Amino acid sequence: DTMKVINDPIHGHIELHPLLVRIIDTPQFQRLRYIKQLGGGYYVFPGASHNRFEHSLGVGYLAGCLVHALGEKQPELQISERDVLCVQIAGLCRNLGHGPFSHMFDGRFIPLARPEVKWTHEQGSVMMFEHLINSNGIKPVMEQYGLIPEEDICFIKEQIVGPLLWPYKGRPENKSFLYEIVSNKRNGIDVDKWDYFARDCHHLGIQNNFDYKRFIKFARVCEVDNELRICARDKEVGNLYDMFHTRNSLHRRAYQHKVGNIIDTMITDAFLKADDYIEITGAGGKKYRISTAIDDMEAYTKLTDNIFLEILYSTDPKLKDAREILKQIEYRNLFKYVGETQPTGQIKIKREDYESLPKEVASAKPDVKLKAEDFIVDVINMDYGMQEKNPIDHVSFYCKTAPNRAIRITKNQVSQLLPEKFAEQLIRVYCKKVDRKSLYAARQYFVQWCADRNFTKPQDGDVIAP
Amino acid sequence: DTMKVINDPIHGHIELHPLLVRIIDTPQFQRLRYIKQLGGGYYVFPGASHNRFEHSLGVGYLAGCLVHALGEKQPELQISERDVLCVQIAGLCRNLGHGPFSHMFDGRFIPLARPEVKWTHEQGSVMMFEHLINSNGIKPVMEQYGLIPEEDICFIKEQIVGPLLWPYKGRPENKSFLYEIVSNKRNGIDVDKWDYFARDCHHLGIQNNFDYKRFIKFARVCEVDNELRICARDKEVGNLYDMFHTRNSLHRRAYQHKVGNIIDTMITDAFLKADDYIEITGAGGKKYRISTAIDDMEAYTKLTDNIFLEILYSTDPKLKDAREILKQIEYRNLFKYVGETQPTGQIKIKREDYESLPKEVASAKPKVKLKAEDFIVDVINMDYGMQEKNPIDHVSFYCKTAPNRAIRITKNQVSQLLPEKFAEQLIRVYCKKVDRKSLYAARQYFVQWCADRNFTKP
Amino acid sequence: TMKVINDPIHGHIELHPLLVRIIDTPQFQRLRYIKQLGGGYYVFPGASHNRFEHSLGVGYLAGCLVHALGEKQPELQISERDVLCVQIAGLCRNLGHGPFSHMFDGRFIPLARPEVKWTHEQGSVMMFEHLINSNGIKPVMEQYGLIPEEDICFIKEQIVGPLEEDSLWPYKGRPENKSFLYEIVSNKRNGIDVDKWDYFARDCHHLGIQNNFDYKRFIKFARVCEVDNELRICARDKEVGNLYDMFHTRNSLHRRAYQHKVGNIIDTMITDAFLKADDYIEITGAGGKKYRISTAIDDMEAYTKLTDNIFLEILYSTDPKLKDAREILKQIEYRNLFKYVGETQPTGQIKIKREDYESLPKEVASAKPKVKLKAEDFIVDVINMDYGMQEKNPIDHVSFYCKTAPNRAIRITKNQVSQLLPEKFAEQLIRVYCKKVDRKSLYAARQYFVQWCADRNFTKP
Amino acid sequence: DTMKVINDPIHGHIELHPLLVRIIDTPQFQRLRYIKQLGGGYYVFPGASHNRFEHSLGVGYLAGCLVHALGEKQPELQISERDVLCVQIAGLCRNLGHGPFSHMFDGRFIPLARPEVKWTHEQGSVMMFEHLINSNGIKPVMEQYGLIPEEDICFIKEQIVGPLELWPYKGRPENKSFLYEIVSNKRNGIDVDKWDYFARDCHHLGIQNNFDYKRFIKFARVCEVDNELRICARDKEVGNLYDMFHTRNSLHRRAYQHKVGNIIDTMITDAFLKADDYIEITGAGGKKYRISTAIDDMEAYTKLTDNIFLEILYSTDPKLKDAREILKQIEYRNLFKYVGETQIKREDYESLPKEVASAKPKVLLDVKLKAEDFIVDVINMDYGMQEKNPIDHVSFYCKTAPNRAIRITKNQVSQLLPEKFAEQLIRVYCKKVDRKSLYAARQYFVQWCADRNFT
Ligand SMILES: Nc1nc2c(ncn2[C@@H]2O[C@H](COP(=O)(O)OP(=O)(O)OP(=O)(O)O)[C@@H](O)[C@H]2O)c(=O)[nH]1
Ligand SMILES: Nc1nc2c(ncn2[C@@H]2O[C@H](COP(=O)(O)OP(=O)(O)OP(=O)(O)O)[C@@H](O)[C@H]2O)c(=O)[nH]1
Ligand SMILES: Nc1ncnc2c1ncn2[C@H]1C[C@H](O)[C@@H](COP(=O)(O)OP(=O)(O)OP(=O)(O)O)O1
Ligand SMILES: Nc1ncnc2c1ncn2[C@H]1C[C@H](O)[C@@H](COP(=O)(O)OP(=O)(O)OP(=O)(O)O)O1
Ligand SMILES: Nc1ncnc2c1ncn2[C@H]1C[C@H](O)[C@@H](COP(=O)(O)OP(=O)(O)OP(=O)(O)O)O1
Ligand SMILES: Nc1ncnc2c1ncn2[C@H]1C[C@H](O)[C@@H](COP(=O)(O)OP(=O)(O)OP(=O)(O)O)O1
Ligand SMILES: [Mg+2]
Ligand SMILES: [Mg+2]
Ligand SMILES: [Mg+2]
Ligand SMILES: [Mg+2]
Repeated sequence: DTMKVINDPIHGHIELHPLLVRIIDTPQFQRLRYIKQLGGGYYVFPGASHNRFEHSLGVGYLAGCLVHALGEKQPELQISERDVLCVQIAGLCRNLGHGPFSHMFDGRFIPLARPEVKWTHEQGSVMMFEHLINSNGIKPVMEQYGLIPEEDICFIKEQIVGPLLWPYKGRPENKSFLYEIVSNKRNGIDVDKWDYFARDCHHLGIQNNFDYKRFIKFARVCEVDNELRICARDKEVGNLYDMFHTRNSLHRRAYQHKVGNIIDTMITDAFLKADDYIEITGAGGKKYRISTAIDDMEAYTKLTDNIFLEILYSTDPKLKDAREILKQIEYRNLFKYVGETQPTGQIKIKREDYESLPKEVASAKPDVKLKAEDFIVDVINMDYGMQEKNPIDHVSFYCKTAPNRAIRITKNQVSQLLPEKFAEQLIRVYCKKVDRKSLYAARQYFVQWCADRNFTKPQDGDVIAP
Repeated sequence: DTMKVINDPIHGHIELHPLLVRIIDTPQFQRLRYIKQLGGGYYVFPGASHNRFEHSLGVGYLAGCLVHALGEKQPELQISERDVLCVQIAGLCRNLGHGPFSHMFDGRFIPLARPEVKWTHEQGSVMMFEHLINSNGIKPVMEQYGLIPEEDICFIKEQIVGPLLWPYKGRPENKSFLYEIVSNKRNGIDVDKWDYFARDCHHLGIQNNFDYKRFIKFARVCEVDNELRICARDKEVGNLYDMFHTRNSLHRRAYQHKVGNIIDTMITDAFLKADDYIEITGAGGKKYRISTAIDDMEAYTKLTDNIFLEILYSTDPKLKDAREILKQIEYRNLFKYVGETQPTGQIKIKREDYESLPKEVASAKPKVKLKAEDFIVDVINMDYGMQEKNPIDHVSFYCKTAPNRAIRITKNQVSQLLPEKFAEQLIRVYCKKVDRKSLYAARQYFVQWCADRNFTKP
Repeated sequence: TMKVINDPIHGHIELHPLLVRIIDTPQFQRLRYIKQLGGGYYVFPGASHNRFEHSLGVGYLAGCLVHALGEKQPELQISERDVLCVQIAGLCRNLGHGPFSHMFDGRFIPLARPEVKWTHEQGSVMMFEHLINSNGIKPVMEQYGLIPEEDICFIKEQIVGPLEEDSLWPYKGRPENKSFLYEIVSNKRNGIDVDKWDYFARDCHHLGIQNNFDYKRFIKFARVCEVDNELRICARDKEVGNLYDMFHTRNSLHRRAYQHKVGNIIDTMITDAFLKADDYIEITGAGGKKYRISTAIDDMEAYTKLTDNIFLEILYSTDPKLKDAREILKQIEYRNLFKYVGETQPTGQIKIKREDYESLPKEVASAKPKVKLKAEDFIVDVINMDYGMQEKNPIDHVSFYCKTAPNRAIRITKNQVSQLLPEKFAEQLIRVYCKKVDRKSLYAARQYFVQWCADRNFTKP
Repeated sequence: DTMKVINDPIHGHIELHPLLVRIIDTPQFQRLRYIKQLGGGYYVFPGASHNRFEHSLGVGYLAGCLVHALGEKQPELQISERDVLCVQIAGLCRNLGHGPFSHMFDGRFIPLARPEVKWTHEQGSVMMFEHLINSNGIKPVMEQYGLIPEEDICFIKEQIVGPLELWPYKGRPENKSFLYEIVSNKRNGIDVDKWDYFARDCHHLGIQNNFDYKRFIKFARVCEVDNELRICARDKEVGNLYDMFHTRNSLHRRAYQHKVGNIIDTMITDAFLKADDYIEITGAGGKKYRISTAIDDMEAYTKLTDNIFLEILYSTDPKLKDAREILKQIEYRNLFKYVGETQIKREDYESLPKEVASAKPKVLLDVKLKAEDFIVDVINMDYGMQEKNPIDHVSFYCKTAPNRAIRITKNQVSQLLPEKFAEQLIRVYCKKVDRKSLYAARQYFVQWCADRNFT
């Protein structure tokens, strides 16, 4: 067997090695056809119909482009076809762990439904990957193409989730750079972002300001602190700052859209009210809940955006409350956006504090009185992907005149117009009562609360609260 | 009220009148979010994740663009906002009737599951539309914006499905041109095509060779045989031929892709095996089947691509056979392509004949025995949307020097490189049994059947 | 009625016959022979676009915005007269550009006529006047209901700002209740105007770079409201993040393309060649009077003939007088370019002023390194990065409205939007190049540069 | 030496080998920056500002993509880096011979100004290429990267123009025959030049874009065909190849043969004719040439670009007044006037205006017209091989037998394809623009159509 070719609108005609095809053609992978990339975003941006599946193809492709580019430019690195395939597999599979409506699931639902657990989609991707390989007889196929499953499966997992002194077992320090491609734990510059920037922009109605292809052409491996790392050409540092600007633009405009988020929130609410009643059969016929399906991959395999429609179309009276919420989404009786503010302090509102926030807004004393249950307060952390840190400080560069010498480039060396801060918090407030009287009041509470807390004046404060 | 603005990747920022928004924000319309434009095409073209919903928005928008362009250019036509809204509503709603996996449903499943009925998605769109309006109190909202429901609802239905002498009740002969926008029964040149060309191309990675915005700018209404018709500028005729060429390119490459079609076929097969066991709740809690959900719009409202997953994820042993078929799709163990005939010019084989064809192939005795149930026979039409007729012969044009005089332009006036024929047919045959022995036999039956019928080719 | 033109950025554009009449003149068609990005084309092969097509785009977008406002707000009393005047101003604001666009007013004129104060905007106004007067356009304007005296003043004002002192309303062409009309083509209050929108889209299309700001969205959300007794265009409050993105895009385009090191050195070499050819090239102006490249700006009939063509005239000449200028252009073709020596790190604000630029090569040559080159051997390029208003934040000069009170204008400060935004809105850096390309000359130039950086207390290699 | 990277809007970031850069950075190549791809088309489609230069980069790039794809897929073909570079050079350089306003120059101006000569831009590309190599010391550079100049220069020329004087090629043997199919495919016209211009012209014109061209590369394979190794396409792809020529024809109808774009090319031609004697272009040894004779000396030709247009427009010399007036009429949009169209051989074209003037119409006329007053434009629409179907000259392979080449006939593909692959229209224009002259021109035209038949 040789290559399948797939026409992707973002990347064009992509060639896939038969081993990759084998992996793709499984229930575990094809599942991703039923999970929207942007979850509730589709309910705001009608072009955002794309699912995780096509995004995963893009990531595997780009991973392969980068590893190949490096091997061609730098034969001395001894990159093998085995390495290439392992990297591509990791790129293809890093999204395997996503649940219904993507980041809604691990960002909102699981934290509320299982506050005791620490779960991320990455962990899910690793478990789902195991289940995919084991269930479908992929290990012998891997061997048939020269992979060594013990080492390589560990390598692939490590590329997705990080380690399970050099903390990695799958490859040695002299292949360290291979771990920088798919999910770059040092600085977040990886092929996953490059695909989603291009793909989301295409579907969204926007065009990305950073070119992934250019970055691949200027990438080189250099020694950095006794590690072989991928470095970028010095010239490119402005582009990297642009990259994270784009990322942040995309968060502002789409991923954290005020209405997209409230729809994600309403879905989450509905999943919570349904969690006790929906049964998902896992291994050996054992029954799981939406919140526990993450403990068994056979059950998880069946957990997709379909759960939304299962609730919407149900007749069971136990689900009436969950069903009503989803019905309100369809009529567009959503909760109403009241305003946004930020903390002025460097200390951030912590996850445990979130719950108390509606009570606080209702407490504020500026026709109708409003209760805490009437308000929704959404805390959004916006940053450059590494909390307070500047990821560019964690990038190595090289100059044209000395390609092998890795260097750091500080923010002040690039521009004084860059951010002084790399992380912030936005508080959005919504009201569940939608009549004009309730809204006007909600506005008053909000502005008063912002003044009480010493938060930033909402942009429309003069108008909504004179 | 003021307009909602929606960012569409194909058309950019689109303004929607509140009455349209009211119609959109209903279970009946939002349903379209869960029906893929290209059905099983997504399983071949990974970018084709788009659903009927966004396409419907595009169609409504373009309908509005055209009606507005005409009203602005030609005040004498007396086009009202009422007309504009009715046209937009019809554009928004002409895809309402589509079922799971779009053309799979009315093209494959319903013909096999209810051969007695004559159902098209257009008829479904009309029934859905009625249900949408009645269920959601839209009529008073229509009146609030100056529409007259009895006439206008009839007008909207007529725009989608044709007439229910001047055969139309919704508008008189002096507004005839309004019927040419959304679903053009004279020649197929309408806004539905323009949206899907652009949108499908964007998602597929293919190119649209026809510029719809241009066509709108050069469109004019002129008197043609005592009717006021939309006419195109004379020099646009080459573009109209290109438009149908593009349509046909899109059919060859994507809509009738061999593997996209076989996946639609396998899905159909699974729906058939599940039809007796899946329940869809309709009005009053009554339970419907997949094949009968078309009789109750409350049940039809919930019939979407979701059924696929409901079968895939079931544990009921009665559904094991349907579930297995879908599982085979996931492993890529598909029904196998046996062969196709070379194209013949006739468009000989008619829709009613399709059902008998597998029996026929099985009947062939060539030089492992197979039954009719083992074969699938797919009749593929390539034409210019009006069977043997050239649709451009049914288009009126005007010249720059005499904008009010409508004229005809014949094929020979345009180019000798154009088609001599406007319709053709191919037959593809597939086998449900996938084991080498079964395949070899299927090939024999196929070749023999081709010889018996006087068709040709591998 | 209308001509239709297919533009790749905007699609099929309709033009009113008066506009067509203006376009179909030597003065306007001239713009076909002036590259948008000058020497950028020698770095970005897609950047073949000329000012002409950009101008059509600007006129179109001007018309889109004025129409959108008039449709949404009949109470503003926007007339077809106003629409046409705005479109004319949009079409014509690039008329004054010289060969290789910003090279000409940014580099060549300052070196060739240091005594003169000349900008392309001022050129646009003069060229506009010459276009109308030379081609009998005034009667055509009157035929479509324009009143030339008021409207020509209005059009000029829209391009260059007030022609006429403390102060309140400084414009004559339209009153305060039409103030918003001045915000469309060349927005002197904050730089948010249709010129940027077209060039963002067009430059990105040709460059292969990407625009992060959507102009058409901004038009749909734009509304006029009363602000300090003026009727001003206001943006929807939630669009403020997009406006910040717009200035980010602008700056991305400067960094990547408009101030590309090699694009700039190629502009410099062209400038040098024009300087060496200035005495020999003759351009016939009014009455047969002969002008030079540097004096063609004094007569619009001569200026009309001054385009990128001059480059090729010099390149393909055989006249021995032009040998020096020709050699420079030939070095461009062989890619034997003036050599990049180094640049400083950015320093906040725009400390070095335009007037100071000329002294800088003398200064670098004056530096005495511990380990010989003249001022004429060096080129020193001052590069400004800002938000288009020196040290000011342009968004502080934007009015907004909220959904719940569309008629009430408000201000939104930076800290209301994001803490990730710039603390500073302007910065500068200095690049140095050497005209002598041999290794010995280069090594020396590096020494002078490093020494000069140490002397001045600057930073970086 | 490493690669230069160039950002091209059509193809993205392109890598160029230093030898290619050395060829590009010459007066002979850079000249192409000053020649518009679509000539007078820019005066109708304002986005069509693109020049031959950027198109040439694209062609060199796509040539390299194809040759590399084949070498990677089929190691047994023994494709060397030498071959790759020679192919890329040929792709870069096949447009070198184009004159002012591209096809206007060899299609209109040279036939009218030097009817005795037989000149095409391809021949020009070969001569210019020789001049570029010899003038700039490129031969030693070629050797420095492993080329053998005598063979490889011949090979490059052959790729552009065909055989110079059984296997008729000297540059490569029969077992590398497929290499000759990449840059300028004389068998069927399917080559990288078309792929670039489709994408690029569409991007600039404002027609929409596709990637089918990269698709064709992925499915291309070399197979034995009649004892030659030829590039074959996957059977599946035959519909796409038909689409390719449909697109080509769409582009001709809409843009390349636009009625007004052509009349502008015609007016530019007319102006060049009236200026030909007065413009001097210095060639080798200081010898002076004309616009029409610059094609005899590559040093002079090097300097012949769209610039000539402006040189005429901006002149004050009274000898150039007639040429300058025509160009001025272009700017005021007072164009030669379209008289009509009617639905044969190249040699006949020049006699056609004389013939239309000879026609004696019945009608009483305000003015008599001469041959010099008429322009007659013969417009060929075809599939690039006159009457032949180029797909009949394409070899295909099937998935199950990749090494066996086969033919696929038109009737195997679709009955909706053209019955004819070539057609002609005649357009007539009048240089005199007053109403009296126009009315008369109409009469002559209609009468001429009746006289010739084909009314
Ligand atoms: N007039 C004019 N048209 C241009 C220009 N650039 C591109 N075009 C396009 O060229 C097309 C053809 O030129 P027209 O001036 O319309 O020529 P025509 O159609 O022969 O003459 P009309 O009968 O006046 O329309 C126009 O419709 C425009 O879309 C320009 O600078 N001036
Ligand atoms: N050499 C060359 N580069 C071009 C041309 N057109 C566009 N370019 C691009 O412009 C950039 C110009 O820089 P170079 O010629 O490399 O100039 P430089 O970087 O100072 O010189 P190097 O040190 O050789 O890189 C290149 O990297 C190309 O991407 C051309 O005609 N010749
Ligand atoms: N003509 C086309 N243009 C663009 N994309 C196409 C075209 N035909 C098919 N595609 C898309 C659908 C798929 O994503 C990809 C490959 O499809 P296709 O080439 O038809 O392969 P296939 O696997 O169906 O055929 P085979 O196995 O016979 O090679 O290209
Ligand atoms: N910055 C942006 N750029 C591009 N598209 C956007 C941007 N912001 C939102 N969109 C998209 C999402 C929707 O399809 C459409 C309208 O969104 P938006 O203006 O955010 O409306 P909204 O209904 O949330 O706000 P409001 O009701 O306050 O006007 O535009
Ligand atoms: N089929 C087409 N598709 C896309 N663009 C086109 C097409 N035909 C022409 N154009 C472009 C070129 C111009 O910029 C614009 C208008 O051209 P076009 O309509 O052909 O000529 P014209 O408008 O001068 O004819 P007329 O004056 O007779 O109306 O559209
Ligand atoms: N940030 C960018 N984004 C997109 N294109 C760019 C960018 N910077 C430059 N380009 C374009 C212009 C050129 O066509 C091509 C290469 O330019 P660039 O990388 O700046 O090389 P250079 O030759 O100027 O630098 P060096 O020789 O130092 O590598 O890419
Ligand atoms: Mg296949
Ligand atoms: Mg809203
Ligand atoms: Mg015209
Ligand atoms: Mg360089």
